[PDB]
Amino acid sequence: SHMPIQVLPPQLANQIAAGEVVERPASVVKELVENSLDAGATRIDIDIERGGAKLIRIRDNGCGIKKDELALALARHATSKIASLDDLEAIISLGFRGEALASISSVSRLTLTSRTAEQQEAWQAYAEGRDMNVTVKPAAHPVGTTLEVLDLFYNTPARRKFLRTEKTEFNHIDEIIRRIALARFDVTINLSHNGKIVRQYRAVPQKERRLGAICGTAFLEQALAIEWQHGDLTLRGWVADPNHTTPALAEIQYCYVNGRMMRDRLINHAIRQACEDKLGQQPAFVLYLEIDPHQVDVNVHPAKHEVRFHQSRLVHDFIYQGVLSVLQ
Amino acid sequence: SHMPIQVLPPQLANQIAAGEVVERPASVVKELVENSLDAGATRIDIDIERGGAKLIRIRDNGCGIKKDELALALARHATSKIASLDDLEAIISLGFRGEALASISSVSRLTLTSRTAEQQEAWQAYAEGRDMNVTVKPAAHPVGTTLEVLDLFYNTPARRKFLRTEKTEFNHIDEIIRRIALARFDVTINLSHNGKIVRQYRAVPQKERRLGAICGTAFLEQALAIEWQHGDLTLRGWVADPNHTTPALAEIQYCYVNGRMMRDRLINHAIRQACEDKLGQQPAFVLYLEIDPHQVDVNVHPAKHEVRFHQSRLVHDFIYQGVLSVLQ
Ligand SMILES: Nc1ncnc2c1ncn2[C@@H]1O[C@H](COP(=O)(O)OP(=O)(O)NP(=O)(O)O)[C@@H](O)[C@H]1O
Ligand SMILES: Nc1ncnc2c1ncn2[C@@H]1O[C@H](COP(=O)(O)OP(=O)(O)NP(=O)(O)O)[C@@H](O)[C@H]1O
Ligand SMILES: [Mg+2]
Ligand SMILES: [Mg+2]
Ligand SMILES: [Rb+]
Ligand SMILES: [Rb+]
Repeated sequence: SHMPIQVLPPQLANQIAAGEVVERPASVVKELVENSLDAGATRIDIDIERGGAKLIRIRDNGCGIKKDELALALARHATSKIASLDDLEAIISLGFRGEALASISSVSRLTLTSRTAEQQEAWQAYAEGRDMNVTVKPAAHPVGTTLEVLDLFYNTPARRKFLRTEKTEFNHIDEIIRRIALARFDVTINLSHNGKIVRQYRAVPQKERRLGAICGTAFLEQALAIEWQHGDLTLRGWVADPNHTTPALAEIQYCYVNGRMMRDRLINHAIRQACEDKLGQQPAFVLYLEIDPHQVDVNVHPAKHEVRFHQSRLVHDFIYQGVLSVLQ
Repeated sequence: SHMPIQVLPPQLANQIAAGEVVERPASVVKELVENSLDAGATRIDIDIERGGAKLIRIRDNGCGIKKDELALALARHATSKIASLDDLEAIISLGFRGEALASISSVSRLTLTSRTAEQQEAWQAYAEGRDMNVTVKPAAHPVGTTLEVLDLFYNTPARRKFLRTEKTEFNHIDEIIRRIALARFDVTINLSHNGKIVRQYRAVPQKERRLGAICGTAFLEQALAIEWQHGDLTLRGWVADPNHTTPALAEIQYCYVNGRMMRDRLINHAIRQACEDKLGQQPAFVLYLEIDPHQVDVNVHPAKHEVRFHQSRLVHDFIYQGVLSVLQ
């Protein structure tokens, strides 16, 4: 009570938020690419420098942002994706908090360059200072958006110390893009590090090509396609033969909830109870769960790392049977 | 882009935040009690009804809130605990985001009644409506604060469905109070459910009494006191004989970082590598880690469930040796 209850300064409040949603450079790449995805992009170019500690650039060929909404694109709690509780409990987009760009801007030097098909001119914008004041100025750019995040954590020096080696940090970025590339086979994604191209995923409107290109040939050889459907619950993807799964292959344990990369304990357990009951070790897989958004809650973690299902036992059993069925 | 980028309505934005910090009634109890603790309370009375789905009342004998700051006590991003980045990287209080009361208010009917030693009159306040407008009116109350949360999730009906049985929900509350009672032996804490008193922890200025009263006699009998200190790192608490630890006793695996109930994987692993190397199963313990706030980061999860240590390997090894030493 010595200190008066007071509203935190805009930048500091955003930095507090940034600590919860932006752990490392990979986290920045994750949010910006998901933004690009929500914008209907079909091609995404990601340029990384020094593990992302120096620069993180993401360009997409999405619908872009309107000149008079760029500042809103950087303001707290501002979003174009949802506008009510009804929209929230029926999420149909990767973003919905309207916080990512604001959090990231407060902990780096972020620039937003964009143009819409209806605009003849392009514009760039950036927040700045204790009050996160926004500047919008002229620019040259194609229809679409380019995000530039430089000096990550430069104003929160203590967080930078948690940064691992550049190589390590890039590996986490590379892993994120992997997870995202598996989520959207229809999107072309190019990733470069230090001027050199590391990968270029080709869009698929046979996914076997990309699957192998992303997870390796080893997985593709052991991969068993899945097609499981009940009421409105659907399970797709691939599961490897437990008897022919190695520790290396076990590093591939990806699951998605309505196209959103998730890491659910309920899902993994269901999948294991199936490989255990059959084999009689750690399974390798790439599963996609499709469900009515009303039956799942994705507003549990600020980074969307978790989800909770309204009918927990029903969903678990659905995946169990689904996997178990394929193994036989 | 069909929908314009727009600032979310105050209540909805808070509800989005509430989904990340307030999972269940126990979560509400956690935040409010921590508030009471930060306020210097030495006695805290918690009245619960129907698992907390009906009512959650917390009264403390802390310093209270100033009349002209009650609305600020409910506004977003408003706090009296920190005011700069320097304060953030040196956290010395349980709260610091200035968000809890605002999140909780948007998902229930919350009332704040309080009075300071300098005030002759008491006042109560509550946020309300889409814009979370605040009302402050006269009231009768001792020096201290009373929080009343009724109808949890009444305006977010879908979240209420995730509510388990009243008995189950109260058990999670009971567990939280347990963890908190172990964190502050010097605080009297009374917990009641449906008019009936469930427990009453007595303040200690020999902690063995409370320890037994909280974790059971079984633990007290197997408990081995710890006193480990290095540079500024300190480890205190109790660890049970692995050879004499049962699954029931394994349910007691509590650890604290600067008095804050945490569940760190680094800490648990270090503790296990010690019981493994000695015994040659799951250990039972109550450990307290004291460290310079600059060496730890507690701004990782909106609920403060996690932390990251600047010198990870140093801390892990510190606890390993600490425990390992006691087992021998
Ligand atoms: N690459 C992009 N292309 C088009 N619009 C974008 C892009 N990045 C951001 N936006 C717009 O900026 C708004 C702000 O983005 P962001 O700050 O990430 O919040 P969000 O996507 O709404 N929700 P969240 O990520 O959950 O916090 C979005 O709602 C879009 O309307
Ligand atoms: N029981 C209480 N006694 C005295 N002051 C209180 C109490 N509960 C809340 N407050 C005051 O209200 C402010 C708001 O509380 P709260 O909304 O929980 O945010 P916080 O404690 O600052 N941070 P956080 O919990 O991390 O979001 C605090 O900073 C206190 O100054
Ligand atoms: Mg987003
Ligand atoms: Mg608090
Ligand atoms: Rb925004
Ligand atoms: Rb507040």
